[PDB]
Amino acid sequence: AALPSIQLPVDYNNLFNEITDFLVTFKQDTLSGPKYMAMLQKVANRELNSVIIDLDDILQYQNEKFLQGTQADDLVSAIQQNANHFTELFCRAIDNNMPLPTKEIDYKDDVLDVILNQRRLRNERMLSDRELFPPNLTRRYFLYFKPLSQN
Amino acid sequence: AITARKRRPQVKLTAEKLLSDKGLPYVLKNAHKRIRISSKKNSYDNLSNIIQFYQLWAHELFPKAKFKDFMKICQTVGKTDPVLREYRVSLFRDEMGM
Amino acid sequence: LLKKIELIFVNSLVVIYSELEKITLICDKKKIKNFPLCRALLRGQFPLLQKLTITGVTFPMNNQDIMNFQWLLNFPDLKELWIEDNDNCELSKFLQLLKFSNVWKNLEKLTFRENKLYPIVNLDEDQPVTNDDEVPSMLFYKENLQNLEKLDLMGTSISGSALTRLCEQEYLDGRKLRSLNIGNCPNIQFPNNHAHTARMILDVNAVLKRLSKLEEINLSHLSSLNDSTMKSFIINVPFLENLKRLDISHNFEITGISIYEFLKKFQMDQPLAYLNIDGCSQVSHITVNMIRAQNLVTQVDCVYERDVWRKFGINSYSYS
Repeated sequence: AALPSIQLPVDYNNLFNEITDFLVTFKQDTLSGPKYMAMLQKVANRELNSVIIDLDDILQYQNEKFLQGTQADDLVSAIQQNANHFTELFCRAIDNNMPLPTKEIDYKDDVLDVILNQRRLRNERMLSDRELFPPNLTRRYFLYFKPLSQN
Repeated sequence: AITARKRRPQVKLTAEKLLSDKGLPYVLKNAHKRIRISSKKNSYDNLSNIIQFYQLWAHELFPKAKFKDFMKICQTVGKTDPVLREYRVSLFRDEMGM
Repeated sequence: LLKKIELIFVNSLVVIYSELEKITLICDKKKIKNFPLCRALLRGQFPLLQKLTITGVTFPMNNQDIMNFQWLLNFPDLKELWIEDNDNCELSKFLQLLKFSNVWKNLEKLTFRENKLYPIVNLDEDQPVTNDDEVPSMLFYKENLQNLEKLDLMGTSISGSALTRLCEQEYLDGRKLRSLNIGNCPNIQFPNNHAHTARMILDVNAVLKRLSKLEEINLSHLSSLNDSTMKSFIINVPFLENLKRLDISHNFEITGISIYEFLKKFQMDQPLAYLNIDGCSQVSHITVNMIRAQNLVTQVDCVYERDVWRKFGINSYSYS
């Protein structure tokens, strides 16, 4: 079953780069590390699972970038338009950048650690010439977008 | 000049694979280390001490077959293959050469 | 003594070559996760080589010279070049090679077909100067592309403006060129459209005025060729009177209306020789039967159920 295709005014490579830039840079600087990377250290400690994104944070980041003279391609409009896909993009960015834990966890007590460690060992036995997993399996947190305030 | 048509492949225990490193050289590496036989144990357990290693090696070498069927395949390739004969006679020739 | 070689690498398991005149390298993209002749092609020279045909190979990322087509300089006098479904190639790098070297004295034919949608490529008419007190670099696009009889760019993400610039610069001669394929190119829009960035527009009037004596056109799979856009072709019939063979098949938008008014206007030129509208969902049965009955096309193909276009060996050398 062949399909036609069309060009559209978006690029998920560019927006993936924008999303990870926001994630590794932003903080709530009007209230004076990044908010999101610090929160992801809390995730890495297994102290938190509800990852909340504020659209107001995205808007403040866009305004900061536009104030610094570069267009942010209005990620707020994109997430308000095709939100479901940007859950995948945000989660991939987090999975690509989340820092390692600080608090001890007794890491072997999770079955997923043992089973993926065993798969890694088996893959190294193969790799001596004698993805490792789908990322949703390893992804412990839950990601949610929180709406814009009145403005 | 022609687009392909598929045909089902098949795999069977070739003597080359039986002579891979995980083949008989695995037996030579591991059998005398892993099988242990003693008057301290009954006959059933001693037979099991043999059979466990050969079964694990058989499955790790060629997991497809049942152990008895694997053994029949091994006996028959042993009956036939010349390179396998040269290897086996080379084992007892090495023991002669000691 | 080997003049023509054809390697067809269906499966994978694990110096001067003056004799060679034609090289075909067809590779199953699923299996051949490398580029078999890469070291030979980049190191050796094949001076007699008239035709090259490479499909399905994966250009290694680790060697930018391969990605920049630096090897391709090794083959002058290359009358025909076909290069298709080689996943990690790009038209973007290819047009840099066409920019910065007089790489060929003559190509009679070019057929470049990348598979995935790479970013928008535009004809890089930027002519830098080393300094204001020095000459610019001569852009070798014309003397490379001047000779082409057949240009095929199916699926290559080329922007409509890039193709107009090839015509306005007259890098493509227009008289020597006699057949053109730009099917499946998403970055082609037509002047009747309202929702685009302007550099994706293909000014068909400018282009058809440039290359008017061409015999064959292929716009197959070009979803952008809606009925409204076909009105441009209707008003431009006087600038394409050499056209005999037209392929617009596997278009899921083009209604039989545009076919009929195009052919009625074409008939003001003595029917069209050949038309392909296989796989098109909107070409009404009564309309095509009226086309036959009125004999507006000498032959018109309407196999609605034919899902695919890439007849192997005939339309494509990408394997199976």
